[PDB]
Amino acid sequence: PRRRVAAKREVLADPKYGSQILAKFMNHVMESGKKAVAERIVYGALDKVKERGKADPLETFEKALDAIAPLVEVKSRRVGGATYQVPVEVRPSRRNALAMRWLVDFARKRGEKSMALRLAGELLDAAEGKGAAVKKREDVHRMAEANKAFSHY
Amino acid sequence: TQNYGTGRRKTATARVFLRPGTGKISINNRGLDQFFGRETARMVVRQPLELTETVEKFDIFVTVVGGGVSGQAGAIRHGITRALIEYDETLRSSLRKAGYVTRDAREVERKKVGLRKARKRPQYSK
Amino acid sequence: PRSLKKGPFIDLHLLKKVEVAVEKNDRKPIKTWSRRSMILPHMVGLTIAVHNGRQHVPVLVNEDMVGHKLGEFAATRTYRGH
Amino acid sequence: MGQKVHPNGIRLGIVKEHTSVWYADRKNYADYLFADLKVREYLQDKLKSASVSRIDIHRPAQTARITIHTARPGIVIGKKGEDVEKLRQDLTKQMGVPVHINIEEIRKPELDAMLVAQSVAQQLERRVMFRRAMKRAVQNAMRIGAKGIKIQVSGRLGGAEIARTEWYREGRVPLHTLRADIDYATYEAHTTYGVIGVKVWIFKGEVI
Amino acid sequence: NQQIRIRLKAFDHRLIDQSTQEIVETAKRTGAQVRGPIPLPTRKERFTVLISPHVNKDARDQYEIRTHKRVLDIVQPTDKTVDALMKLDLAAGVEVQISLG
Amino acid sequence: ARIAGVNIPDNKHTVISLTYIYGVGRTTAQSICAATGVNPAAKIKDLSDEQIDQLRNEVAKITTEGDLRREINMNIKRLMDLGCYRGLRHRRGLPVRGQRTKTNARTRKGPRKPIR
Amino acid sequence: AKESMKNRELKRQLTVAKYAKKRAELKAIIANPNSSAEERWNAQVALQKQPRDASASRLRNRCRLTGRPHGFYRKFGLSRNKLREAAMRGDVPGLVKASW
RNA sequence: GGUGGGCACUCUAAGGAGACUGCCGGUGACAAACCGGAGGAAGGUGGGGAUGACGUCAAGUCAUCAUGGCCCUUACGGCCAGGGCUACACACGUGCUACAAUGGUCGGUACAAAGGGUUGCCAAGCCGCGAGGUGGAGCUAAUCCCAUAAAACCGAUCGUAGUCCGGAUCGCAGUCUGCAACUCGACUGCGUGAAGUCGGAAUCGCUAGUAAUCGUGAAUCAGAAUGUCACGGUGAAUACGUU
Repeated sequence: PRRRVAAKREVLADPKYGSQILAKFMNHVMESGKKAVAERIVYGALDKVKERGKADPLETFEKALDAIAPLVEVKSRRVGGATYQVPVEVRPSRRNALAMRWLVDFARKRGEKSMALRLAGELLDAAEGKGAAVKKREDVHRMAEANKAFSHY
Repeated sequence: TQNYGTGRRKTATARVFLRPGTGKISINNRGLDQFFGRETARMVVRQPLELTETVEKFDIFVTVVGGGVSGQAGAIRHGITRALIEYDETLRSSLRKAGYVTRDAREVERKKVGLRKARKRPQYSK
Repeated sequence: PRSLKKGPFIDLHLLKKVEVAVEKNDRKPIKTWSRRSMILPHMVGLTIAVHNGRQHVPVLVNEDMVGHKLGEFAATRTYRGH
Repeated sequence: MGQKVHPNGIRLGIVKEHTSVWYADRKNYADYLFADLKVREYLQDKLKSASVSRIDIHRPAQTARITIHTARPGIVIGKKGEDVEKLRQDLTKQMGVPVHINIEEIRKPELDAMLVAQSVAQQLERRVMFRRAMKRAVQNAMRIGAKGIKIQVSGRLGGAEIARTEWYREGRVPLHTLRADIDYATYEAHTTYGVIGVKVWIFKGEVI
Repeated sequence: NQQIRIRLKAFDHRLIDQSTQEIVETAKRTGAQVRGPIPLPTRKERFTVLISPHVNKDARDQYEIRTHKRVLDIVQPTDKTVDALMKLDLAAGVEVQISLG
Repeated sequence: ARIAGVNIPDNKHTVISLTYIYGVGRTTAQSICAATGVNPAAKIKDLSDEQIDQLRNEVAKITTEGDLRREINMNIKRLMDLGCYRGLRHRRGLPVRGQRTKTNARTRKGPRKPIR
Repeated sequence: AKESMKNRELKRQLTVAKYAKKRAELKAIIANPNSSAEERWNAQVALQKQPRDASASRLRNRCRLTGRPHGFYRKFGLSRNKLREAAMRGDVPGLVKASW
């Protein structure tokens, strides 16, 4: 058991778009602390999104994450000597973070040339709601709505 | 005349001089665009003069030594922040609310005996 | 390996033994512990018994094997298999 | 057993000063240190009869001053300073560099850890009960003015087969406060049934 | 002679500090002024030693020796000041270096 | 296209394609291309025939392909009939240059056998 | 301890110093490019009648009291165990354990 | 900063000041204290370290050392040459390098800390593709050398292939140390190019300058680190919560 309040880390806004929402997306796509390398990916990705349709690469990011962020999720829970996967709502602080999770993870496993156009490829592919990250969202939503029997916390 | 400030982030120290001028910068006799190839730190030097409206008010002379890429960026960033607090007195509250007067005390930890690095202890088998 | 500027290294007691042997043509085995001496071009035809830790293994000198070490032709460890 | 670091070492820069106070750079550093520990071994080797506790060795430029603390200076010094001249002759040839011998009188032998360890170990060599040796030692320090003393002895006590560790402590023995001055010393007693180790802590007060 | 320089090294900073001040005190009152005691960076040599006689690699003690250095330059050394300083009889644990006269 | 009897890749740079030849490394391909004048960074399709022949000449003066494999096998053979230590390791397939041979040693022996 | 190794090491120590200045200058001829063949051969011959104890590579640098050959430090010339007991007592000057 | 020059600044190393729930609001037996705020570089023992209570495992160390008893006295003591401690049908533990384009290669171009150096550090210059050789400045060192930080950034190329990924392995020819690189060193160049395309059950480390990644120095040391110790660069995720 713990008594700690953990820690409240703050993220500074991105320098090219003035949106802290991209800052945690940058914070998510990180590998080995290479800040400069990864930010070259998103801006190149956002240029690809902007160059292919749309009007602003920042607003389709907003459109992308809601289609990825689930509204409910189960967790392993033991009450009566057995595991009951009680579906629980996802808090606003976690839904966007896990939205940033599933965009990079499934785009990393795509077959496109480089991540620069691979996260970009998923960005519009997820904004319209027909991508694998969108697919992963609904099966989690499929995991719930079937275990609805267990609703005690 | 000139206004001086000293800033340190990890191991670097910056000496900034806020003499009156138009808008120019000078870090180790080189400009902001040429010294620092990453545009993120280019805000880091200039966020302090954007929150307080002084973007075009001085030709700031800066020298730095030690640290690294971001380490110098924070050290120079802490550099000007004290200088406006030296240049005037009403910007202390505005800069403090943004967390700029505070010196970042975070540094690299001491490597540990029996430890590969900070807190990672070697893999063990039962 | 050994530097060329330093020249190749052979023990002089062996060098005495080889020089005596060639001028004598004894053809008898040369019993030595100096496995580290380089192989001269000019004991071809002589046989040398090189120590391997317990015994002196007789080795016959050819031209293809000139330039090696005397210990390369005297195995010091016995496996025989598992 | 490895819980406690040496009480004097933990305070070697706070309240305790090094026995050897000198400077050397690389190789004279190696030779000088070997000279100190050997003659320190030698100094205790000759005057075990004398009550020798601390051997300070001060080395100014190309000269060495040996400072010996004794609780009975009448033995190290001879007839009108005759014996002491004899000792200064075999250090000044063992060390090389000339040696000047300074002798000080230890006012309270019972307040010094070395002699208390010396007294207990020497008594234990005479097969006196280990219990009585320690009780006498601790009250002697307590009555004279010590504010805390702990004495520990281990190893085949009383001729027993199984060794044990029995310790008596009176007053306050912090051993954790760096500012507090602690006097600590160890002696190994070589009885007929093995080696008997003696540990003595003497607390003299807070250093403010 | 001309800008006498001395070099002071000690394992204890307190020993070197008192040594500098007495050199300053013997420098003043004799018609000469001191540039000041220049703090030279401290050199410490580190040694990692294992404290167990057998095995137990993780049990170690970290040791240090502190090398403190000062420059303490002397300007306009008077003739009655130059011969009042080399005959100093002090600094058992400190070594005094005489340079530039 | 065909150099020293081996078809090098056609859709790759000259300095990289030449490496396919048994006996030509990155430096040798760089050395060959510098001695002939053919630029490293052009694909094989857009080099003229006379420059293919010129590149063919440079490789031929270098021991390559079969003769290099021919050359290597005596050097191994000359050892194992010699009976020395290095030859003996060559006839059993163990560390030749004094490798550990205790734990891994599996570039040589191939795979691990079940029965211990 | 094992004083016989202590006797061996001191015997080696006396031999290296005895042939130090001969072995050094003979090695100089070998390493000097100006000294050509038929005289470098004389030089490389001159090393090998030396007792073979004159090589500085044959020293183990044991402890000064106990002669332990593993836990040695050249700065103090002492074994690691004798290091800590000497450092603990304040015998070695200025060594105070570290914290930072 | 190289020359005068200055004692401003960094920095250096000695004293101090500063953080003490000190003040305010709320809660709390009015008490301890808790929850926030102001100020402040630092706010709640600010961070890290040293520090390991009485005791437990007849835990380990007779091979650091000392030590009771026992054991040998032409040997269970000593010297020397060679060999072995490095073998190798396998298994286990701990690390390094990889499976790649958040990358390889080429070129340009920056930003550290720390340590070592007179039985030593081996500068400039010259020679060699290279490891290295010659050369000998300066330095008992904030002075000179080790000493070029690397990731990062900017352009070109490679275009998803067992490949311009990988560099284990073998062959040739060398450099350095050392009396002597066979057994049994490191490094270099030219060749070759293995398994490996993300890894089962199971299992481990990590809460902030942390994990992850990238270099650097030291000890031991004639020569011999992927191990140990130490330093800095870029730099996170997550903690709903105690079943």
